[PDB]
Amino acid sequence: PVAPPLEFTREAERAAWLAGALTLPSSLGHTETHGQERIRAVGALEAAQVTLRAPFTEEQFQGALYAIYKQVFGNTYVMESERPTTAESQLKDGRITVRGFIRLLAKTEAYKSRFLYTTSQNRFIELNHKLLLGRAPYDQAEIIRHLDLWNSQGYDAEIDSYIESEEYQEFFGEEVVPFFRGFKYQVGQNPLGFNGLVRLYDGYAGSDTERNQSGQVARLTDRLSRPVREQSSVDRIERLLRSYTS
Amino acid sequence: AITTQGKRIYKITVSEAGAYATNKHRTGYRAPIRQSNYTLTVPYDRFLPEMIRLHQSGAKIVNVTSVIS
Amino acid sequence: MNDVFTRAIAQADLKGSFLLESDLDKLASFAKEGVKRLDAVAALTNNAPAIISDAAHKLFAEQQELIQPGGNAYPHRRMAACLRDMEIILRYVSYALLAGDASVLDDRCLNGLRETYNALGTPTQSVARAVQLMKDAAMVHLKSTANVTVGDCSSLYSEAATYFDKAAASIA
Amino acid sequence: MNDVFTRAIAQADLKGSFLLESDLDKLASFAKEGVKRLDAVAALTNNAPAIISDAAHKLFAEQQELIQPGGNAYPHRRMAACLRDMEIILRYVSYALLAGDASVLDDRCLNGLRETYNALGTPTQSVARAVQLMKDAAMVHLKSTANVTVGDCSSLYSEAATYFDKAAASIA
Amino acid sequence: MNDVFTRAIAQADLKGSFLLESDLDKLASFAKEGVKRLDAVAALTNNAPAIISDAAHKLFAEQQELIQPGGNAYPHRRMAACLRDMEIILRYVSYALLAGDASVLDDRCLNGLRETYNALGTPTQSVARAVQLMKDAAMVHLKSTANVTVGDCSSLYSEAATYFDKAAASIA
Amino acid sequence: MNDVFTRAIAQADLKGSFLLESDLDKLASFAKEGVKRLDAVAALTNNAPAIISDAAHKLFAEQQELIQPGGNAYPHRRMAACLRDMEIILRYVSYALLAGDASVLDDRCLNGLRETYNALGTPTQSVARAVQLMKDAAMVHLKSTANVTVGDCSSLYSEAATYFDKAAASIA
Amino acid sequence: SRTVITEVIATADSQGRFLNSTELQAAFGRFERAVPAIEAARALTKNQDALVKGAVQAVFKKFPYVTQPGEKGYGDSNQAKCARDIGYYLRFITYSLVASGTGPLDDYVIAGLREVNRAFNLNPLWYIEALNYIKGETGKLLSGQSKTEALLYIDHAINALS
Amino acid sequence: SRTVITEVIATADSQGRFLNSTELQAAFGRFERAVPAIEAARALTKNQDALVKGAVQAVFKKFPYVTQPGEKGYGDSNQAKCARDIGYYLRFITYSLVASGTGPLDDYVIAGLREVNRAFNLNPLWYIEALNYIKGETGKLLSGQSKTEALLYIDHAINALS
Amino acid sequence: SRTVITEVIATADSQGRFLNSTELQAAFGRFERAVPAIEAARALTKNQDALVKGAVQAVFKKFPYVTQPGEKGYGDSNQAKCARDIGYYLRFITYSLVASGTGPLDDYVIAGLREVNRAFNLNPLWYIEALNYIKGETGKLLSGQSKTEALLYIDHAINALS
Ligand SMILES: CCC1=C(C)/C(=C/C2=NC(=C\c3[nH]c(/C=C4\NC(=O)[C@H](C)[C@H]4CC)c(C)c3CCC(=O)O)/C(CCC(=O)O)=C2C)NC1=O
Ligand SMILES: CCC1=C(C)/C(=C/C2=NC(=C\c3[nH]c(/C=C4\NC(=O)[C@H](C)[C@H]4CC)c(C)c3CCC(=O)O)/C(CCC(=O)O)=C2C)NC1=O
Ligand SMILES: CCC1=C(C)/C(=C/C2=NC(=C\c3[nH]c(/C=C4\NC(=O)[C@H](C)[C@H]4CC)c(C)c3CCC(=O)O)/C(CCC(=O)O)=C2C)NC1=O
Ligand SMILES: CCC1=C(C)/C(=C/C2=NC(=C\c3[nH]c(/C=C4\NC(=O)[C@H](C)[C@H]4CC)c(C)c3CCC(=O)O)/C(CCC(=O)O)=C2C)NC1=O
Ligand SMILES: CCC1=C(C)/C(=C/C2=NC(=C\c3[nH]c(/C=C4\NC(=O)[C@H](C)[C@H]4CC)c(C)c3CCC(=O)O)/C(CCC(=O)O)=C2C)NC1=O
Ligand SMILES: CCC1=C(C)/C(=C/C2=NC(=C\c3[nH]c(/C=C4\NC(=O)[C@H](C)[C@H]4CC)c(C)c3CCC(=O)O)/C(CCC(=O)O)=C2C)NC1=O
Ligand SMILES: CCC1=C(C)/C(=C/C2=NC(=C\c3[nH]c(/C=C4\NC(=O)[C@H](C)[C@H]4CC)c(C)c3CCC(=O)O)/C(CCC(=O)O)=C2C)NC1=O
Ligand SMILES: CCC1=C(C)/C(=C/C2=NC(=C\c3[nH]c(/C=C4\NC(=O)[C@H](C)[C@H]4CC)c(C)c3CCC(=O)O)/C(CCC(=O)O)=C2C)NC1=O
Ligand SMILES: CCC1=C(C)/C(=C/C2=NC(=C\c3[nH]c(/C=C4\NC(=O)[C@H](C)[C@H]4CC)c(C)c3CCC(=O)O)/C(CCC(=O)O)=C2C)NC1=O
Ligand SMILES: CCC1=C(C)/C(=C/C2=NC(=C\c3[nH]c(/C=C4\NC(=O)[C@H](C)[C@H]4CC)c(C)c3CCC(=O)O)/C(CCC(=O)O)=C2C)NC1=O
Ligand SMILES: CCC1=C(C)/C(=C/C2=NC(=C\c3[nH]c(/C=C4\NC(=O)[C@H](C)[C@H]4CC)c(C)c3CCC(=O)O)/C(CCC(=O)O)=C2C)NC1=O
Repeated sequence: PVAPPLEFTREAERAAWLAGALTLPSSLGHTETHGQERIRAVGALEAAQVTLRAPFTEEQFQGALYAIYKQVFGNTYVMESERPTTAESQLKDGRITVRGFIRLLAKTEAYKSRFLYTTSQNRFIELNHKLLLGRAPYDQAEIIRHLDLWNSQGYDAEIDSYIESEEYQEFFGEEVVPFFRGFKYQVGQNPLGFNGLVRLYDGYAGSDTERNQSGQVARLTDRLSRPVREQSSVDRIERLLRSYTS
Repeated sequence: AITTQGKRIYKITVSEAGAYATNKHRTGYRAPIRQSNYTLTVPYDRFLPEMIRLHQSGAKIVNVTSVIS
Repeated sequence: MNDVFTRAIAQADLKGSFLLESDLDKLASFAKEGVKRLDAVAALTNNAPAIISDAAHKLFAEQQELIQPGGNAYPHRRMAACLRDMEIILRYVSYALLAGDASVLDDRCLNGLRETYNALGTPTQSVARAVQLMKDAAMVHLKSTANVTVGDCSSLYSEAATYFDKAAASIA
Repeated sequence: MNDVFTRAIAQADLKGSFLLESDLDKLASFAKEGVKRLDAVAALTNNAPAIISDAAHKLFAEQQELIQPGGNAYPHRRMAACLRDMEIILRYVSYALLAGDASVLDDRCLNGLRETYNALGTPTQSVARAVQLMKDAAMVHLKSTANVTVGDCSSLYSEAATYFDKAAASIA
Repeated sequence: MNDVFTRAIAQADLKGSFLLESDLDKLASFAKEGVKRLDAVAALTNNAPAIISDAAHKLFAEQQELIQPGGNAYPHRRMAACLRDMEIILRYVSYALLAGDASVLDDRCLNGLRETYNALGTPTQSVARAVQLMKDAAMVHLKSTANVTVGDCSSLYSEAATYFDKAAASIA
Repeated sequence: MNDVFTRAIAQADLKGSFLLESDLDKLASFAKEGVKRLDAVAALTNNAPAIISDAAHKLFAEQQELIQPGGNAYPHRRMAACLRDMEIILRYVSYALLAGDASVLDDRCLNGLRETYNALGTPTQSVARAVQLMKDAAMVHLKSTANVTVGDCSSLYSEAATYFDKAAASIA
Repeated sequence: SRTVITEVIATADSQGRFLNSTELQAAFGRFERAVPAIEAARALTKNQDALVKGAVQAVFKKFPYVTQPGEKGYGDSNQAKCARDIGYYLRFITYSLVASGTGPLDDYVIAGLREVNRAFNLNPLWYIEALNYIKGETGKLLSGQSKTEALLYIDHAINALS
Repeated sequence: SRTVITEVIATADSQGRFLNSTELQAAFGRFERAVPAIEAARALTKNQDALVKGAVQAVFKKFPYVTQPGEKGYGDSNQAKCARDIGYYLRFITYSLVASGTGPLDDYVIAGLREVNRAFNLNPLWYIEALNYIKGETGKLLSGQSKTEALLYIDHAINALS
Repeated sequence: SRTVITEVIATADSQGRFLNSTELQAAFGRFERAVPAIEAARALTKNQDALVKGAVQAVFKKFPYVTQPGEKGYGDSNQAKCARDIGYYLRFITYSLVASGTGPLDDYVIAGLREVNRAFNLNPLWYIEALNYIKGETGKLLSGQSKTEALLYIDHAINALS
């Protein structure tokens, strides 16, 4: 008669005894309870959403501005000789949303100066994705689409393709400051999206700075390039062989 | 936007009545909720894309005003 | 991505040729066994939670090490990650099944995964074993004969085994 | 980003154990000394502009080459960047002083700092020198007996000194 | 988004003078009863889902036309949204209780809910009945003398009743 | 009979594969830290009379109805058998501690003990209580710092506790 | 993990600023309440075994049908896993007492809770009943302030499951 | 003008969540500090006029050129405006003391302060020296927690000025 | 399996006694002898396929007739499954290295070897000299201390085959 009555003291006792070996410390997890430390994105992920409810008060308007100028421009410093004061004033009463304000900051000459003029179009596309969306581009189709769109319709339309896209509407919307989100698994990505956001985001202290001896070269177009356009390598091989041996 | 067609922006009031509420329920609530009725400003050039976007989402407009001319 | 029809079109075009009659023969075959392929894909779709939970039970049966404190799948925020990885790989295997080529599986899922797991510190052998266990727990739901016409389908089981094997070998 | 409490919690959970009564005593002593810790953090916070200006003056006195042409800190933009960097570093050392642990530094302050400087060409020894000057200027303000009661805070002075040394070592 | 202290300071600025003696006395009295207010806030925040479930059960009990096909809360999602509003308004009432000023509820949502519910076709008198049910359940939970030091909290009871009553009258 | 090495080997062989790098790391760490294990096994071996005597004293000072006439430890033959069983269980715990695996315990002391104790009428609850008392007396002895170098052996304390709990839960 | 200190630092760094007066108010309030909270964690740590055993018993008594064969709670293994889960929950309650915040809870157990309890078919109500028993025993074990804050963390966990 | 309480409300409603133990704990500490804060505010309201006059004399003795014509200070209306501005600063410091948060001070002075100082050519060091005088003299009027918290608020005002 | 630890325990077990000094002496010798053995196992495992290919081709070079048609080595299956057998021997040598005892060899290979070699006509010499090739190859694959261990186990396998 193991335990006829409703009391289970023997079953609970034996469960509590056998649970000792089920909660033994594992091999090691010191560098494993935080894998974000390996991704070096602890600060990016622990940074909460910065919304602006329209009846908001004076304080944290400066907070939202700090978040925006840290996100859109990167950790690059932006001297208040560059802050568009009319745009901030318009955003203050809600004449524009945070989405319209970020549209403006994208279309200012400081953003262009830091990202467009000194870099090729590839690095510009990657930076637009990483700053106004939070994710690395997934495939060369995005790069081709954005490059041709810019070439044919101007920087204005190229940026509007980001700001009024449905991804921006869903993930952030009108009133949420963009944040880096590729560190988590975002629905319908490649494993290259996460790798790309890791590659672009080298550190919390670091930034994507024009004033650098690299010349602000493209970090990722080599990474992003191969997978879509190397299935034809196996044949281009012998085509090159017949070209050489000729 | 530099030319004449660039100016003459428009002011649009947007209602997110049950037609968009059902779509937002099915797709999910991932941005903070907001009151259904609100007004939005839109330039002439961006009018068609944003209007297609808002109707495709499911929200319905009450009326549109012309800010300039 | 490339299913088998667009794949065959690709090898036809890169050599500057039309589609040879033999190619049309194989691909029309693929079309006619398409309904069997649809049945297999539906079997993978509908039994997905069962396959995932069975693979999870087995996997944490052999390696309790993962679920102990300090193990990868411990903190109960990484268990959901484990289960979601299983869901993703099963979903991409069913995608490659319906398409007919591992192009979907090798493009949208596998190219950057082993180094992703190296970056996170996740063991990749455990993910490979999870995919193998998923292959096991998914053949039996795939071979189920209930509520569907009966016929020989050893090609589809061979093919699905190849896709699971390819995903496991990619991650491992 | 872990304070001292969460650090003890994490190295407890690695052992899959409850916090020992020794760790409870340690964290209770920390919570008791938190008044001293808060006063030190406040002394650093209020005197942030004084400390940053004083360190800048000493740095540009002992090292001039930054401000003549070709130097690192020439235009108004680069002087602003230098002052901003020093302010951020002092801010993060105040953060670490409150937390009681250097987690915030390695997580955010120094996460990609040295790489940034070696990229932009900033002399890293100069940044370490500026941090040392902030150390010297900040101990003076921390030891300000005025407006607070008297007690031994030498442990806190040593802790803040170690935080400044850690930032200097990481940057250099 | 202002509490009792901020309202007092607002009137102080509108008259432009300093804060007088009687005003500061009422503010000190309020601060004396701060822990009483915290206990009521804790009761609300702890028992929130229980209060929502009880109010929903009751309201769906006495009135059934919602649950019938064609009813307002008929489809599964629409009544999910009804419970969402349940929780939202109860949370905002807890907020207004902690602050001391109902205006944070008022300006934020009470103005707009009238129009949005008239647009949706939701009948708001039912919303008022729901708020009354919530005030009944929350008053029951706040009556709980168990597990806390005892005292006269009639002011909190009356003030929470006023919050719920005015929210109902506003939505109705 | 088994130990940690042979257990890993058997798992790998049943699977059919060489020992992976991670498992080799685990066994290398085990062998590296096995000197502490030798000290623990010596602490059990050398003090065993003290453990048995203290456990017997406590068991018979709390459960009198064993030593009473008609109690199931009344005469010297039954008391001697009690002490002999206590010593044997402690012996197999020290064995399994040296081996690092509880297979010798489960195969020589525990595979037919509950049935034997039931067939003899001995209250297996009291036997498990005796085992837990021996565990307490032993933990007083494994934490001794005399005659050994200082260090941390929380892992060995947990392991020995789980061996005693295995004996208790497989007798009770 | 979030605490009072960490939340303060996070809000401060989200505005690139220093710790103002309000941040230090919150931080010292935490340093002042960290005496009762550590007392509660010490009490709940002296008594892990009693609370785990009692919680497993209470779960079984309110859910007897899981102990019977053919379902979830049968076996030495699955009841050992029960006692282990209750040890986990109690351990993280003691953590959140020490860290004076719901950081450890929200990080470990409350994050990825519904998905894991859905894919393994575990039930919220089992753990809710175990935690109601732990709340009961905490009432008799802790008196005064420590009791109150321990109950805040315990019913935070309960509402997380519910 | 949000104190600790209202910023708690704002951050809790930001996540669409109720109030857990951390922010209730912070609000608890703030409530318990509302007593010495009210006492310090009463003490400063007792001594408003003496401080306005002491501040104007202190800023004049520190800045002698301001007294001389050709500068802003010369003119009876100008020292009247000086005294009025110092009264504004003292009133807002007392308001922040009562509210236990930098809300009133920050929003009513620091918001757009630098632009005002530039557009009216007011040197900030005048107000900085006045506030240092207020600090030094409150060093004796107040004691204990009231003294240190009032001095912290004054330091916040100065740091925002410089 | 028969190792140092297991043999110690079985000897102290059959005699009905605790583990005295000599037994812990042998255990310590095993524990510190482990590291060279573990390294040898890592090296043999890393260089597994090359070693198997080498041993197979050594079998064929020394026993040239075996691959001629009509007998054992003829045909693809017998070569692939020669590779399988050499892989088995290598795997169990590494198992015996890790366990620092001849347990795995004497259990999974040596016990029952002559009967199954007799019943299948497998000449032992094939395996003896394949193990001789591996014995040689460890000379330039390993070196130092672990070479003696690896040679010792290759050697025991060769002796058991002969
Ligand atoms: C805005 C400044 C800028 C430009 C214009 C630029 C060129 C450029 N050419 C590209 C591809 C290409 N480039 C070429 C052109 C070359 N290939 C053939 O050998 C031609 C004979 C030869 C032309 C002289 C072709 C055909 C592709 C398409 C390859 C593919 O789609 O896989 C790509 C990658 C994706 C794309 O845009 O299609 C870039 C970025 N890079 C820049 O940073
Ligand atoms: C679309 C294709 C795609 C895949 C497949 C993919 C996998 C993937 N799994 C991840 C996390 C994870 N994955 C696992 C699962 C592993 N842990 C255990 O060993 C299990 C045996 C094993 C599961 C099979 C765990 C534990 C994490 C959490 C790692 C961490 O947070 O530190 C992450 C990091 C993002 C996150 O934190 O959620 C990625 C990118 N990503 C993709 O874009
Ligand atoms: C909406 C999606 C969809 C599905 C799911 C579908 C199933 C489907 N399977 C069919 C026949 C079949 N179904 C199967 C599949 C089963 N037989 C094998 O033994 C396995 C148990 C298993 C496949 C692994 C087979 C082999 C046939 C015979 C087709 C042939 O003769 O080539 C048919 C034709 C006659 C009929 O049963 O109605 C349909 C419509 N059709 C659809 O439009
Ligand atoms: C773009 C080139 C450039 C500029 C313009 C610049 C401004 C500048 N002027 C400085 C010093 C100074 N400049 C002055 C000028 C004043 N002295 C008297 O009072 C006059 C009323 C007045 C002169 C019209 C003073 C007093 C300092 C010393 C500041 C100090 O050490 O506190 C300094 C600090 C140390 C230094 O760099 O020499 C800077 C950064 N820095 C640059 O790299
Ligand atoms: C996590 C917080 C954080 C840190 C720590 C940080 C450091 C930092 N300092 C930078 C620039 C700079 N920083 C300095 C500072 C140097 N000047 C003298 O040498 C001094 C010795 C020394 C200051 C101690 C200078 C001169 C630059 C500009 C260099 C250049 O652009 O060429 C930049 C490049 C951003 C830009 O384009 O302006 C970063 C990322 N940034 C951050 O967001
Ligand atoms: C506005 C927010 C706020 C803060 C930050 C604050 C800090 C603070 N400082 C205190 C006194 C104190 N302050 C200090 C620190 C000083 N000892 C000297 O050697 C150093 C110059 C200096 C630190 C580097 C010490 C040692 C005490 C005595 C309290 C104790 O010993 O526990 C006290 C306790 C009152 C007392 O015992 O007299 C508090 C709460 N109070 C507040 O209301
Ligand atoms: C400021 C915070 C806030 C509130 C309070 C709010 C109320 C609100 N509830 C809604 C949905 C709803 N609300 C209800 C509730 C009704 N069902 C019955 O039980 C009652 C008569 C009554 C509640 C007691 C229902 C049925 C819906 C679904 C309507 C639909 O989707 O068509 C909607 C439509 C759009 C949406 O859900 O986002 C609003 C605006 N919205 C907000 O952003
Ligand atoms: C973090 C959240 C928090 C909690 C949970 C909390 C409990 C709490 N309640 C207290 C006293 C008290 N608590 C209450 C409230 C209760 N008494 C009755 O009236 C009602 C059933 C109920 C409120 C409706 C009362 C009346 C006192 C006595 C203090 C006074 O006289 O004002 C105290 C002061 C010290 C003590 O008496 O032990 C604390 C700390 N404080 C907090 O900051
Ligand atoms: C003949 C049988 C035999 C015995 C008896 C033996 C004991 C022994 N214990 C040692 C160290 C040690 N001994 C202990 C164990 C103690 N420290 C812990 O705090 C506890 C107080 C206690 C165990 C619970 C520890 C932790 C070490 C150092 C660990 C290491 O060697 O790396 C050492 C190596 C010397 C050193 O590194 O300091 C030996 C030889 N070895 C043997 O071959
Ligand atoms: C970080 C904190 C943490 C939590 C909260 C946690 C819950 C948890 N308990 C588990 C085991 C389990 N838990 C139960 C249910 C329990 N056993 C029964 O006796 C009771 C009725 C009931 C408790 C009241 C069962 C039956 C299993 C193993 C089999 C299964 O359900 O899949 C598992 C799956 C691990 C495995 O596959 O072995 C999880 C994730 N795990 C964690 O690491
Ligand atoms: C536990 C480890 C283990 C070993 C060692 C082992 C040896 C082994 N080898 C076998 C067959 C065989 N083994 C060989 C080996 C030859 N092939 C080449 O020609 C070489 C000359 C030579 C190898 C050096 C051959 C030819 C056969 C097939 C002979 C037959 O079928 O009768 C068989 C009969 C079962 C079978 O493979 O079908 C066994 C049991 N089996 C085991 O389970």
